[PDB]
Order: sequence, then C-alpha cells, then structure tokens
Amino acid sequence: GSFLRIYSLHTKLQSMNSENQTMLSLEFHLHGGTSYGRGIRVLPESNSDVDQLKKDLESANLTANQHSDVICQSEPDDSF
Amino acid sequence: LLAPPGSPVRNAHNEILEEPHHCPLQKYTRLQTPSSFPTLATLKEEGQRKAWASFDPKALLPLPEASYLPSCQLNRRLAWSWLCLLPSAFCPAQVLLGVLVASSHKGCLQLRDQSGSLPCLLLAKHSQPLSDPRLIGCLVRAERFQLIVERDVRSSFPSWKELSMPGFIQKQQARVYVQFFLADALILPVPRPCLLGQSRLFLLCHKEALMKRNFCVPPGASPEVPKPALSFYVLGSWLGGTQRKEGTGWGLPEPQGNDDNDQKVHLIFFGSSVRWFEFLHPGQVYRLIAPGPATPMLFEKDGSSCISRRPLELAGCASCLTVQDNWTLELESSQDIQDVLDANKSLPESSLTDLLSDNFTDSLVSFSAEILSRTLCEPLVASL
Repeated sequence: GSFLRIYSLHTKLQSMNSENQTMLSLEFHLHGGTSYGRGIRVLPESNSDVDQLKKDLESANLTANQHSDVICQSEPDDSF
Repeated sequence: LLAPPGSPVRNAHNEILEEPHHCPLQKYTRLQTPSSFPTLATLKEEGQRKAWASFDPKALLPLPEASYLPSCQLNRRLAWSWLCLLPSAFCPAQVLLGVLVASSHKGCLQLRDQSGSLPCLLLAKHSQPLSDPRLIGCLVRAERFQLIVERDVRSSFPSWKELSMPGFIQKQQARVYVQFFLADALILPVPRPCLLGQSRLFLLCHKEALMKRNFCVPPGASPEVPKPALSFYVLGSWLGGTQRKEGTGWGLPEPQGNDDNDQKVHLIFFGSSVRWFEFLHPGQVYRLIAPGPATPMLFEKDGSSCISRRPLELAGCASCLTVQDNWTLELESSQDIQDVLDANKSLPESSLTDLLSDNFTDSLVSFSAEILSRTLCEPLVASL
C-alpha cells in the first residue's frame, strides 16, 4: 500500500503474442542501472503530490460506476 | 379536553334531597380509552416489531421494473428503507413522556426514564434548531410526534422470483428514534427532593464535525501519548473579559486586551464535555461558566495546563482552550447583543455559480436542500 514515485520508467507497446496473433497491451520497464535517471522513491504522506494521488484514488473509488464486486452481498457484517 | 372546568359545583343538600337527584354517577357517558403513557422500552420494541412485520420486498421492488435487475442492483435497492409510524394515531393514542438528557458518550439528545432510553431529534421551531442548554433534565411531554424506523438489510436475493422466499434475508438491523417540535411539546421542571466561579461570553464562527479524533502529546505537561476519541472543536471570538460570580448575577468584566488574536479562540470539546454538541450553533452568543475559585489565565488562554491536548488538525495553534468536563454553557439573548445576533434568522448559502462549476476543485460550500432519496453505495463499501 505504499505511495511510490518512479523515475524514467520506460513504456513499450505490444502488438503481437506468442501465438502470432496481433494484440495490444502497454508494457512498463525500469531497466538496469540508474542511467538516464532511473530509480524509485518511496513518497511521504506530507507532500501534496501524495495527497493528490490519494485523492484521485478516493475519487475513482466513489464516482467509479464499475460493476460491483462481492456478489455475496451478505459477507461483510462490518467490524463484526 | 375531555372535562374542561366550569361544571356545576356539587351541592350535597341537592344531591341528597332532589327528587330526580342528579350526581356525577346519575348521568354519564361511556369513555373510549383516550390515551396511555408507554414505557420508552415498549415504544422502542413496538417500533422494532412493526418494522419487520411490514417489511415485504415485493412491495419495495415492484413489477415490471424489478424484472430487469441483476442480483447486485436488486439487493442494493433493497438494502435500505425507512418507516414512519406516527403512533399518536394508534388506538389508544400513545403519549411520549420522559426526561430529556444529552448523552456524553455520543453527544446526541435522549429521552430517558426508568425503562430505558430513546434517541430524539428536537427542533425549537420550523427551520430553527434547539439552541438552549437549559432544557437539560426537564420532563418533556409530547403527544404529536413521529416515530421513525430506519431498516438496514443485507439480503442476497438472486432475482425478482426469489422475493417470495424467506431464506435470503441474512441480516436485519433497525434504528428507531423519535422526532418532534418543541412547540408541540409541554415541558415541566422536575422538583427537587424534599421531606468560587468565573464566566465569559463568546460568539462562535463555525463548529467542526463530531467524529473520532487523535491528539498530540501535551505541551508543557506530561507526555501521555493520546489515542482516538470522540471530539469536536469550535472557532469563536470572546466578548468582554472574564466575569465573576456576583450573587444573583455576574460582575463586570476584568480588563481585557483589545488584540484580535486575544479575542478569537478554539474551544476544544473532548470526553464527557461532548454532551454540548447538540446545543451550540453558529451566529449566537454563549456565556461559558467555569465553577471553582477565580483564577488568572482561566479563559485568557490555555498557555500551560495539565495534560493539555490539541488535535492533529489543530496542533500548535496559540488560542486553543480545553473546556473541562465540569464547565457549563448558558445561551445569552440579552438585547445589548441583538445587533450582532442579527446574523440569525438567516443561514449562509453559496451561489449556484460557486456550485455546479469547474472554477475550482479545492474549496468548500454550504447550501439548503431537500433530500430526494438515499441508498447504500457499494464501491466504497466493499468493491474497492
């Protein structure tokens, strides 16, 4: 659950799969060495960037409009 | 109502010597049971009885609309509903009675008596909240009230067909409380059994939300690491300096500095002092009272006090003040304050241009609104 920043994360689109069917998906890679500024940084909760990340997560959770999980809707019972 | 005064006086001579003698027993009218006073427990447990007796999903999810619902939406539709009984219509008409108290473990008001307790929502009058701390402990009688019952259900019905089946209503919770106007109630002070103080006035800007908060390590005092507890705090501005108990009244203020910073203050309520939440409202002046020996720096500032505690969202602020669990507040409405109180009878509302606009996504609003409907929301509840 940590808030995280990445530096110079490479981005690479697929266009083919191992059965030689064309299909599209976007890969993400942090290749070896800190060259070109590559690295990671564990973000503290004090910075407004982390506030914005958490806020966008909260917004995407509330105004979500996706299909509801936990179809067995009797499961929770709150902090039982 | 049933027997208004003015009946003729009983004359014994006539009662004995009249030929067709008339007396309170001679001619009478049979009486239909006019009213009864329930123990608050039997009222509460009539609520939690009629609620589940009348709860039928096939009336809440009608046809043909219900035919097109997936199970998730079906149960989300069914998972909250409300009932309003108005028990004064029952035969015999039930009459609510109990001593009103403010429960310091929740801040909410309660009607209480020897049989239990019932949460209540008093209103002073239509569109004006209960504002006066002096009602604590009075015996409230109300015979024109609403008994509300909120029902929470965690059903698992697959489709409209199974709404005839019993086995799927896996959990049921009610939440019965009462609500009425003070104008419709009669209020009596309970008699007593039979057989050294400083005060100050202030106006409050606005009142934070009542919720569980954690606190900082005390400044200038023992560093007892706090833990979450129910609390709130109020922004306000002192009026005048400290006053002293003076027999039938409060003496004139001690000299008070004019500095604005010395006027504006954060009253911090936590612990058993939370019982004052329901009475404080913005835009009115309250006379806080502290019993005990008159003491400098009692209201002028916190400055330094034993195990002082500021919440995290209020840490470090200079003009904070922990209200002690044995202090009390009195509503003040004297005419000399009326021009400041002219803010009352009106409530701040932002414009529909402040709302409903892309101008900003970082600021706060206030408005009046009728509620159109309320339902559970699942993504923030369980899905994510």
